Amino acid sequence: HIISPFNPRYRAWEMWLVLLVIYSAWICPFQFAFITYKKDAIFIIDNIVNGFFAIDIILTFFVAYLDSHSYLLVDSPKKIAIRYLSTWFAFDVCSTAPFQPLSLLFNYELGFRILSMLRLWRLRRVSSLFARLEKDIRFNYFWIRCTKLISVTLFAIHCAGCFNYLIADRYPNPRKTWIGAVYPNFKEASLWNRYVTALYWSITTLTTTGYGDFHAENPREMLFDIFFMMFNLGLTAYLIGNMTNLVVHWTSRTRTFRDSVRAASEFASRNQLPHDIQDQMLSHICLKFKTEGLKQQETLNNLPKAIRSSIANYLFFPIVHNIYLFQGVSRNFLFQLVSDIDAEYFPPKEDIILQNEAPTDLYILVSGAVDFTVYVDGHDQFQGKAVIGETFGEVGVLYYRPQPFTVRTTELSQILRISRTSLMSAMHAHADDGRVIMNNLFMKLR
Amino acid sequence: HIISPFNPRYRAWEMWLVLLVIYSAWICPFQFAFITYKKDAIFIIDNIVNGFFAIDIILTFFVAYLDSHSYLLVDSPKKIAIRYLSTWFAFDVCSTAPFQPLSLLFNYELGFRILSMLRLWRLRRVSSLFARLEKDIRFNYFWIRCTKLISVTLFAIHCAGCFNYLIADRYPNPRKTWIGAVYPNFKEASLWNRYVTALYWSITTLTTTGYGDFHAENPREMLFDIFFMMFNLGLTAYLIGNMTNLVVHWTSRTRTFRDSVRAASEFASRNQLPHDIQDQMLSHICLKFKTEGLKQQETLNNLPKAIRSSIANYLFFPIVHNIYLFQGVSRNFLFQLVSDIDAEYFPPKEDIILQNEAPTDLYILVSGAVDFTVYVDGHDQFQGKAVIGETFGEVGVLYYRPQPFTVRTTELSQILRISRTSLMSAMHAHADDGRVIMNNLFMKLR
Amino acid sequence: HIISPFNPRYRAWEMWLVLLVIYSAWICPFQFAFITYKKDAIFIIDNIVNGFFAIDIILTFFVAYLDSHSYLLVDSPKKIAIRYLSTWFAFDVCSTAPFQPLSLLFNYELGFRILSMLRLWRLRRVSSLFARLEKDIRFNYFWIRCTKLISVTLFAIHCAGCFNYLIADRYPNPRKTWIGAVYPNFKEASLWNRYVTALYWSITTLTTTGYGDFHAENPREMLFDIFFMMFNLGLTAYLIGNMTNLVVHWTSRTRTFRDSVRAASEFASRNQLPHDIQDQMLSHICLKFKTEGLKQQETLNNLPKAIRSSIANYLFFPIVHNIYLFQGVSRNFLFQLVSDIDAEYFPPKEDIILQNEAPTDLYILVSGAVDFTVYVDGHDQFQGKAVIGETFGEVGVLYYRPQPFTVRTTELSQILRISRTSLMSAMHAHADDGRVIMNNLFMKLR
Amino acid sequence: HIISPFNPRYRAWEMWLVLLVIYSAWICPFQFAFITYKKDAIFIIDNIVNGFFAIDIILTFFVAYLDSHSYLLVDSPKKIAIRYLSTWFAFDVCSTAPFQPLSLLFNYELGFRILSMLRLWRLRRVSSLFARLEKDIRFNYFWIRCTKLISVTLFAIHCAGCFNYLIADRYPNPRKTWIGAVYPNFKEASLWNRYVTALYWSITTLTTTGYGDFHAENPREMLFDIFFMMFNLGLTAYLIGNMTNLVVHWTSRTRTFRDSVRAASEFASRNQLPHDIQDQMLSHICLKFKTEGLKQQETLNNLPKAIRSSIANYLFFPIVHNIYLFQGVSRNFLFQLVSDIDAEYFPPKEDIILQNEAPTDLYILVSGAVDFTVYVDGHDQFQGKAVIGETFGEVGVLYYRPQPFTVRTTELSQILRISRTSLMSAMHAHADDGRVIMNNLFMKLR
Ligand SMILES: CCCCCCCCCCCCCC(=O)O[C@@H](COC(=O)CCCCCCCC)COP(=O)(O)O
Ligand SMILES: CCCCCCCCCCCCCC(=O)O[C@@H](COC(=O)CCCCCCCC)COP(=O)(O)O
Ligand SMILES: CCCCCCCCCCCCCC(=O)O[C@@H](COC(=O)CCCCCCCC)COP(=O)(O)O
Ligand SMILES: CCCCCCCCCCCCCC(=O)O[C@@H](COC(=O)CCCCCCCC)COP(=O)(O)O
Ligand SMILES: CC(C)CCC[C@@H](C)[C@H]1CC[C@H]2[C@@H]3CC[C@@H]4C[C@@H](O)CC[C@]4(C)[C@H]3CC[C@]12C
Ligand SMILES: CC(C)CCC[C@@H](C)[C@H]1CC[C@H]2[C@@H]3CC[C@@H]4C[C@@H](O)CC[C@]4(C)[C@H]3CC[C@]12C
Ligand SMILES: CC(C)CCC[C@@H](C)[C@H]1CC[C@H]2[C@@H]3CC[C@@H]4C[C@@H](O)CC[C@]4(C)[C@H]3CC[C@]12C
Ligand SMILES: CC(C)CCC[C@@H](C)[C@H]1CC[C@H]2[C@@H]3CC[C@@H]4C[C@@H](O)CC[C@]4(C)[C@H]3CC[C@]12C
Repeated sequence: HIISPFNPRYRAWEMWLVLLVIYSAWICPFQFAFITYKKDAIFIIDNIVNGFFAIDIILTFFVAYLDSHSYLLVDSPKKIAIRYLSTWFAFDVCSTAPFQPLSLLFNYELGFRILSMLRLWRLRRVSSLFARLEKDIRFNYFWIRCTKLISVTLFAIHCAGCFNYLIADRYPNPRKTWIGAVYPNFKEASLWNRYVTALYWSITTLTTTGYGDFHAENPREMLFDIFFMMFNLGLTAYLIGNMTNLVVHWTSRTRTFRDSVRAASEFASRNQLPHDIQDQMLSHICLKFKTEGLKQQETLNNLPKAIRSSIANYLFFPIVHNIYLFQGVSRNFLFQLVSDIDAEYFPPKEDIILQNEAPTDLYILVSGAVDFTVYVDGHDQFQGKAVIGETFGEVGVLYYRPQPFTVRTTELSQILRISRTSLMSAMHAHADDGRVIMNNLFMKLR
Repeated sequence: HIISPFNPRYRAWEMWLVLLVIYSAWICPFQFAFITYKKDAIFIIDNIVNGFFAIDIILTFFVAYLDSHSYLLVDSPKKIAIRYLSTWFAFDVCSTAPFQPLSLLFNYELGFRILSMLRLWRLRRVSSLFARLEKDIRFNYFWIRCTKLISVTLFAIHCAGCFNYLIADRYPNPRKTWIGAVYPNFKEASLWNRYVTALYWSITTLTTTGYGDFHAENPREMLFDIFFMMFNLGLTAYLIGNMTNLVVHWTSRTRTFRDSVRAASEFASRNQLPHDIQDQMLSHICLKFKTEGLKQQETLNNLPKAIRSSIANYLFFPIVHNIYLFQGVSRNFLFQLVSDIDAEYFPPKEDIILQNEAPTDLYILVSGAVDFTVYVDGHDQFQGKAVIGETFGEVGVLYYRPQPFTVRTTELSQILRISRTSLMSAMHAHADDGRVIMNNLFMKLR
Repeated sequence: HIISPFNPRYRAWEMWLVLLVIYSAWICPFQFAFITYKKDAIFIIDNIVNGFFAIDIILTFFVAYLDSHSYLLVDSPKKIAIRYLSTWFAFDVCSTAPFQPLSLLFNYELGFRILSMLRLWRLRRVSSLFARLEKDIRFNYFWIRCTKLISVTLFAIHCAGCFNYLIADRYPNPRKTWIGAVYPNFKEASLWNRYVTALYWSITTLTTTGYGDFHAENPREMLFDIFFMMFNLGLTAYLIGNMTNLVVHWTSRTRTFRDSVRAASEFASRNQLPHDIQDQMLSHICLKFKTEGLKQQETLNNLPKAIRSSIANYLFFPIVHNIYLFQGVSRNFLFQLVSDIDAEYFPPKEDIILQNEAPTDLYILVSGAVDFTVYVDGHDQFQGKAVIGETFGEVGVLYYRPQPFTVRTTELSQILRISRTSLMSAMHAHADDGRVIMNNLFMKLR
Repeated sequence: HIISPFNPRYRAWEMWLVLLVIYSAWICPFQFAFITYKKDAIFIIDNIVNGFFAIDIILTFFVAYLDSHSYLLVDSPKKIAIRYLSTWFAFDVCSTAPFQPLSLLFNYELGFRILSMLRLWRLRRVSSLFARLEKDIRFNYFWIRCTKLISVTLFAIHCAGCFNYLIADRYPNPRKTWIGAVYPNFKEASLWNRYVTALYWSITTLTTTGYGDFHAENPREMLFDIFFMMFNLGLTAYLIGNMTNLVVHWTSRTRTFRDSVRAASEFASRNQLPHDIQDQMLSHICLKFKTEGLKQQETLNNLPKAIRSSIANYLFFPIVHNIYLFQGVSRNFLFQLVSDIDAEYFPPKEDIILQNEAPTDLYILVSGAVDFTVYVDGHDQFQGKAVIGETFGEVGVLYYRPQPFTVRTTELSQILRISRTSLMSAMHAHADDGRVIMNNLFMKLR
């Protein structure tokens, strides 16, 4: 018996009202200044529009809302009328109520047009849409906000141009007005010439060009220009502020990358490192930026540490499920195993593990070739290998001994890292470490 | 015997002085240029205003202040005169002292008007108010500062317009001035036409429109325009800077939210997660933003860790006071218990606790339904439940064993979390853990 | 059989195309408005340019690209045509296709010039270059982006000026146009005068000056100015946003330094420290800023903790290799030793180690003199020394006893710091600590 | 034999050169356009200025500099000539060399004035001063940078005005120039009228007003305005960027404070806390902001942890030196004791320690009254006290028992905090804890 605020009916009703509001807001100054009122072909359409909003006044009592403290619903139509009658009812029933149609049919005009300028309270619904669409996900945020600013700027042009043409009509002596002193016969021309002339006056003093045509002579008009140029100063400052937000935010990523590269280059050229350490640092920052892992670190560390477990369970479980070491290790162990795996990504020709380094982490390959050569003991050649899926670092499992070989990449790779302390934290989950240790003993003895 | 600076008398005295300062600052250029001086109907009011400030000069010796290093008072009127006589006394006694009323009554004028332009030192009190109202809590900060800028801009318009009308009066050959070459008979017109014309000239070169009327011909006036247009360049840059602060600060929250959603969507569409993990991540960020917990985390972690204990004592003590487990647990234990409770809030249909997960935390419900179904062992159906107040996670109290069921939400909930390490930290507070363990044994055996 | 996208041939082919695109984009409005078409001396060059792009349409099928998910190559020409035929093929084959040369040779003009305005789709390659050069390392980032903005601004001036000269030619009554009412005989003048006049009109309404010459009289031209002044408002806001990024980013370092100095001075002058502690704090921040160690800390702590080991191995191994203590300590121990050394840098006259201070760290000198004097026990003189390479702090190795002397610098120095906990972490690497302890015993006994 | 770069002689020599450079840069356009050259009264002064710079060319070989990698000196005049002859020698010896005085005395002019426009290379010294004064401590940073921008803007006005007056002189037909069509007789007027007119033209198109006087008619002049208005667009954007930095940086502190208060108020009014917890949170943030402890925390935690020990040794040693507990505790213990003391500051009426709270820290008063009342057991009244210097929290030294009383402030205080873990860390420093424990036993037994 109560209409939910997420039906397909009510949302299409709102968007039909939004098109109707845009119609009313475009007509109202153009009706206020140029055209007369006694003819009725637009009077019909205005009365129909007032009928639609009078229907909406009734129908907003049947609609549920979303409360702030308790969520997802408010029903039982008490407190709905308390919400609607306190916040938005008074100005809506002032705006919806016809006054010109009663003045026309009762006895009878300028004081009745000002009562028709209250139709602009209907323009809150456009603000409610541009509040919804920023916060909705499935839209470009830097498109909606510039659309909002273009809407406000175009409406300021329109309303100011029509009000100045009004104050040019109502004044005796057509000469010494802004349009009279240039065109001496202007009331006999069409609507398109007068409307384009008013619009052209208004935009040359909004966008602060100000050629020198169409300046003011009438002192009341000379008074209107003071308030309009104050308003244009304020709005132009606001517009430059929004475009500064769009430019600062659109290019933050590339600027932060170039900061990191400048800092690495100053640190390198200060201490005079030869070539190799420079190329390692700069290529490693280039491949941190091509796979943008900084936002990955932040947004993974903002997750509630169970959804990241389901992420790693999707990504790395069939890779860890088939290794040299793990054979029969009881997948209910693997669910608690997988969730601490921290992926990584590595440049080519970066010496990963050097000879006689004290061990720190397991390096399961997921892709990419690896080339191992003797370091210090062997001047050149020798042997060293590992292929997709084939782990290494299995010396420092429990042997606690340094790595035999050198580890230099050939083509780029993706290397998982279950480190030493993570392994020793996995040690207390016993009765399945026996299978791992049997795989170690039968692995190395063969 | 010494007036405190927080009485209701002295604050109303200051605000009466602020209205008097605004009066003096509006009159002084308008008196300096347009009107004469020999008539006395405003001379009376100016002498009365000088009387009020001469009273304030005496009365500021009886008032205490707030020192910088030691707080809350300085009394004993030594060092009050040392403060007042060193900082603000000289220019105040130069501004308050009448010079035109002595020139009028002594013997007698342009050199005496410049001595009346020193009345603008009285305008420090408006700066002191706009320093107080930013730092006071009970006002909108983005309203006060724009009011300050509108005040400075309007006063610049006013003073520049009146000074240019002065330099147009004092020059012989009324033609070849800015107002003379357009209106040849301008000294015979009223005050309102000349004042609106001067104001209209001034605003078309402050807001950089510059139509082309009212340009300068007199070379001294052509010299005045150089300094005024330098000043307008500086002030327009300052105004755009302040509106850039208001726009960058007004929309930081929505922009940060949309950053987080873009980063989550790039991380999802890079690694090709199917649907479910995308919808979990995006709905969890949407419900971190509807209940803005990031500012909560920051401002709770900036608190001195006793007021947050009183906060949690108000919020969660009658909820934890009535549980399945806790029955008679001696509320002086509960005061030390409650202060480490970390609240949270959760989306619907997010799988909270999965089957055979190694346990991490207690999950006391505070609201919201919970639905538990068999995971892996059971393909569908089965049973699992918990209602408002009914805790779960009571397996991993001391049993150290994985959870039996799956835990999927149905409608959204608020779930407290006293985690495993927090429980084991609460273990050393003994002689009341016996009641908890008896409640465990009689709880599970039934 | 497939051309790689990193050959020297294909890159020079692209840059030749970029010069050809700049040629076409400069000619096309200037051809559209001023000159005729029936003559053929430029028609030849345009057909040759269309030939070059028709060659490029074929040749872009033989070129490999870089995929997003898997890197470094895509070969095997399937999916290359799927990439090229879906993204960029349609508008390229619309732009490359000649239509004016077919209109000239088939039967025959304004509707055929608009088909020649589709040559501006060729201007995507300039956007691809200005996307590459920001992300490439070996270029100044704040030079490329301002070059991009100057390019867009100059092209807007050019195209708007030529389009307004077109709409001034095509209108009957040469008077009441923008160039007709000032120059009554303008079609008989040269190209340079008309082109400079159109360019001069366009820039006085792009850069919002607007003198007052050359305003519009024709109502269709009065309509064109509305769209052009809207566009200029948008572009001027965008340009101010980019220069705000350049100014905020160019002076962040000096502003952060001056923040730190202001905060230290307020903390000093609040609590009334006499002189010495002020000069120590301020000179220490000055020598943190002359050797900018903050970016060093950040970019070293962002490194993957093996490249920083190779850095410290290059920088400090021949310094630690020759000390009082270390003599025969088996350089495979030294590789694991060096990587935890944290360098530092110190002001002169800063008291480094005071008398009877509980010990914290080893202080190996690398440069700079050190002067030690008796503290408290000795009023003045006494003795204390250490020279380049000569360590101190060797009391608190295992003696766990306070330092004997005071340590005040004379000229500035660079002092390594292997602290107490780092030494005790190095203790478990035994069978070579015996040599260190023998060097201690024979060191102190002599 | 080598002049140090920090003598009082050489710095005064540099500042005399800076005044001479400002003289040359102001004269050179004004000499280039207005005045003739054959008279000699300024020719003398120009030759003298060239003599001063020819002396400086020699004298810059005797001066030491500061190297980048090794600091504080470079002597031994090899590599000084390598620095000076590579970087700055060529353009200095081109600028210093006279060419007009040789043209005047050799045989003989426009091509020789362009050789005199190379005197503007001498203007690097003003850039070196405005690089030094930002980085020097004893100057306001937001004053120097705005002075730099005003200098560049005024010089742009000056040079552009004089160059346009040149291009107005050199053209035949004095009518159809910018100054000719308004003043038909302008070459017969003085210097002040022509100079003010050129300056007034230049500033109305720098500050984008553009009245409508003084527009261009000569096509070469119409070409000059294009480059000058491009330059003014660029410079106006740069100026707005710098004022945006000054406004964003000048009001960051108050804006951050108001952020914290808004976040605390939203967190309070969301969860509906009654009054007391709101007033505690808001008054505690107000007294974190009146004594700005956030910058204190940052800049103390950036210190090298020995200077902060000397700070706490100056601030708190004679306060801790005289307590209830500590009597004879051997001040060489006190030097290691003091350095971990963390000061704090507290609002009035904030309940500091509640009844039956598990203890956390010692609370030595340094000022401010304290009032203790019974909590829960006692409804009202009771007793509780502590005065300046009199510690409390001495229950939980080793008794590990909750506090007896409640602790509510009356007037604001400053309370040191040596916490529980800091005390237990001080426990291993024995052979003087016996005196503390004797003071405990004789303290409580009395
Ligand atoms: C041709 C006819 C077209 C008709 C269709 C157009 C009708 C759309 C109408 C939408 C209206 C809602 C837009 C809104 O809500 O107003 C923004 C605020 O506007 C300002 O800047 C006002 C600064 C004033 C300048 C100071 C005055 C100086 C004294 C919110 O911006 P926010 O900060 O994002 O919330
Ligand atoms: C019609 C009559 C109305 C009379 C009533 C109005 C009188 C009110 C008067 C209030 C005055 C106090 C306002 C203040 O203190 O001046 C702000 C600073 O102003 C600037 O921008 C000055 C930039 C100059 C531009 C460079 C010059 C270029 C060479 C502080 O701003 P802050 O940074 O927030 O401290
Ligand atoms: C004399 C002849 C010279 C011819 C040579 C010049 C041709 C070069 C041509 C390069 C073009 C690529 C440059 C680009 O891509 O367009 C930037 C975007 O431009 C804007 O600002 C457009 C704002 C519109 C204002 C709103 C309109 C208001 C309704 C990207 O900027 P981004 O943000 O960095 O990506
Ligand atoms: C009346 C006679 C007075 C004579 C005395 C004055 C002589 C002083 C002369 C000082 C000069 C050094 C100042 C400097 O170095 O130039 C700043 C940079 O200037 C710009 O903005 C240039 C933007 C160009 C706009 C693009 C052009 C668009 C195509 C550095 O600013 P920075 O970023 O802080 O380094
Ligand atoms: C002189 C002339 C330029 C005046 C134009 C000013 C407009 C910018 C004014 C006229 C009516 C105003 C609207 C009417 C009230 C609206 C409801 C409010 O919840 C949001 C702002 C809201 C949408 C206003 C925005 C600003 C408007 C559109
Ligand atoms: C050419 C014309 C536009 C000059 C107007 C400049 C004004 C903006 C000047 C005139 C007098 C100045 C005021 C007088 C001194 C005031 C005391 C000081 O503690 C705060 C600034 C303070 C309030 C000044 C602000 C700027 C004012 C109001
Ligand atoms: C009224 C007149 C000023 C219009 C000029 C507008 C120009 C600024 C428009 C005209 C053609 C447009 C270009 C054509 C399409 C181009 C491909 C796109 O991938 C990047 C933008 C891209 C390069 C456009 C940038 C903006 C241009 C250059
Ligand atoms: C059209 C007219 C407005 C041209 C004026 C442009 C000035 C802004 C140019 C003219 C000469 C230029 C100066 C000459 C070279 C100087 C050395 C360099 O290390 C710093 C910039 C440096 C100081 C330049 C700054 C910009 C100046 C002062």
